[PDB]
Amino acid sequence: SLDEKNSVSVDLPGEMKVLVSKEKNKDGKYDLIATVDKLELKGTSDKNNGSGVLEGVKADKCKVKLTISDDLGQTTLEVFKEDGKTLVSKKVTSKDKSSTEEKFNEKGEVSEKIITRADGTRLEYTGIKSDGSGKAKEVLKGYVLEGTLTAEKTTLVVKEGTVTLSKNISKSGEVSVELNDTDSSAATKKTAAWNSGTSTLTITVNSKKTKDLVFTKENTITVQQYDSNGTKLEGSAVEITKLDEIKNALK
Amino acid sequence: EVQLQESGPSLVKPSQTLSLTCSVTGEPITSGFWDWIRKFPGNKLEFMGYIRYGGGTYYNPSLKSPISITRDTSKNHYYLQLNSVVTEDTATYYCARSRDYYGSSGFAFWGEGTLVTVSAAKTTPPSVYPLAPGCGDTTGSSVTLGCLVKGYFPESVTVTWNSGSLSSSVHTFPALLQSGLYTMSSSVTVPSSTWPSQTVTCSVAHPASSTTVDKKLE
Amino acid sequence: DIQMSQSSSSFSVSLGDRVTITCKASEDIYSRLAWYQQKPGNAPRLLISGATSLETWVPSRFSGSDSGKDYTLSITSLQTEDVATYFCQQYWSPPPTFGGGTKLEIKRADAAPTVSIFPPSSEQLTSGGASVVCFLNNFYPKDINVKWKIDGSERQNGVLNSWTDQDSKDSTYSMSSTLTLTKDEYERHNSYTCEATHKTSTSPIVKSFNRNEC
Repeated sequence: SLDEKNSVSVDLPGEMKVLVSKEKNKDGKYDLIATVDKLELKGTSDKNNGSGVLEGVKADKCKVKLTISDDLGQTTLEVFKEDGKTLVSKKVTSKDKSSTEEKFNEKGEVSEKIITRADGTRLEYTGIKSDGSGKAKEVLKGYVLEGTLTAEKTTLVVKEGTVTLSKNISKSGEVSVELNDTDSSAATKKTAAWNSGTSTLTITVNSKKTKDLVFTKENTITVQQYDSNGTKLEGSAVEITKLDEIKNALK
Repeated sequence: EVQLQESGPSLVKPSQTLSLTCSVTGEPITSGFWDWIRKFPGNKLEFMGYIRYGGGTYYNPSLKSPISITRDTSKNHYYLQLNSVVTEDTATYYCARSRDYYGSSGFAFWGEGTLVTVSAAKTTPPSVYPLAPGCGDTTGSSVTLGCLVKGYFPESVTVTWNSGSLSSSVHTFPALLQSGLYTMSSSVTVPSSTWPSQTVTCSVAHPASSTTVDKKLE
Repeated sequence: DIQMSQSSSSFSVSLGDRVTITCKASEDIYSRLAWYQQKPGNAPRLLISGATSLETWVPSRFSGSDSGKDYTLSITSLQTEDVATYFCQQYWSPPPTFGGGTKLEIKRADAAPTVSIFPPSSEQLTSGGASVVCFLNNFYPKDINVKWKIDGSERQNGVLNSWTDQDSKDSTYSMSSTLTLTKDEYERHNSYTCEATHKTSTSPIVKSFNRNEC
């Protein structure tokens, strides 16, 4: 690496660091060094903030490239095959802890994708086929929701008895929730209405509103019951912590 | 893109506490460095401090009086507080975001700034007097009129003109302190064919005393 | 605290001429220097980072240099839009410190002032005061003089003169001169005159009015 006397250490997204030389090199560019996964990457830049491109080659000949954004707000770490073009892996990390980590296949096509939100919640995609479809999972605090993915959107599903709950997330991040019950008895059959404006799903049974399921901006779900006659909410909303609790809300 | 806006009183008495707010839009203050910088009357700039990730802070150790910086991530507002201010704390306060998200860098995005005067002097509204030609000749092609705004204290008044002509030339003369009070003036030049004929009025606002006085010319 | 020094508080440059502004740090800052442009009524604007790296909004005429004894900001061809105050600032070691600022004025053709005299208003006289004003508009160069004469004799006391900032468009200056007396003293005389002395002439531009004309 570089000498403390000869360089400034700068922190970066994803717990990374880069050493920027104090002086410009013989070409009038600052030197850049960063060790990533035991491999030292090198680059130079006309600027001295730590932004630029660094590169290195693994023992297996794979080319590694790290791009540090101009304001140090993002890093892109790519590992290519020895041809330096076919992607093997790619991870973009933001200063806010969010990131997108993509695994590619033998032909350089993303086969898997992991999207980490700043709050730590994840959206994991695998078995990604050529037509944009694949398997999906949403990793939340306390529980995991599972579903599928298609070019249009991701759909996580939760079933309990004859009731199926589906949470849709489009590419734009738009969320919508819906519920369907195959129950025949009109006295026990669940029905629901979605209010996008408030991100809440109101369940009804036997002509009475029973519960409001709120899907928060903080990627949590809360439940609150309506009074005995089903007209107004009672008490306070309680946050879901376990998958079983969602199912209990669907019973 | 981020927008920063400082808010706070234009007058605070010595020994008292100065509190300012920076309302940020277009980006959450949860990432980056959010600073407070002040501009002294002699046109001198001074870094005061910043708040960053997780509410961590740093304060200029050379400051005459100690300060504190806090934030409300819910409101996306951060604040500045300085206790027991002295007359030397008189300045234009600016909030700004550092250029980069890590390391040491310059201040890239700034608010417009708020002038804060620290003085024991009483807030005094201005006396606005109309300046209309005094001579024995009728004007030629155009005419110059004005408005004297005299003896007010907390700085910053705003003179707005209203004339018939859709084209005019306005000059706002910088306020100057004499014997503890401010005096300033403003002038407007309009086509002679539009003044005595079409009304010209100056509107003077002095926020510090919640006053606004309109003076019609002639 | 590292002391940043800008030895020149202000310069006057000609349109299209080359300009160089100097900045010195009390100790080695290794080009971890920023430059700002500040125009009247606006917040400073980050112009250069790392001593030589321009920000994207900056026109190509601007540049910064490392290769000298100290630091400099240069403009190859000064445009009217460049009239502003420039500040250097170090961020090598805490706390960040700023230079004192170097103000730029643009030169232009000499222009004699348009002068106007104004008697005290009825509203002020009512309150017992008496202020006579003289506007000296759109002139250049900046240096100018106003002499107040009451019934032919000069008056030095009770004067407030305020110059405007250089006009962002025509680059001229204006000045307001107010002579305040008490209504009592004012009514003790008839002729009130202000003489404007400027480079554009040997004979002062003189304006006046007689207090008994109304």
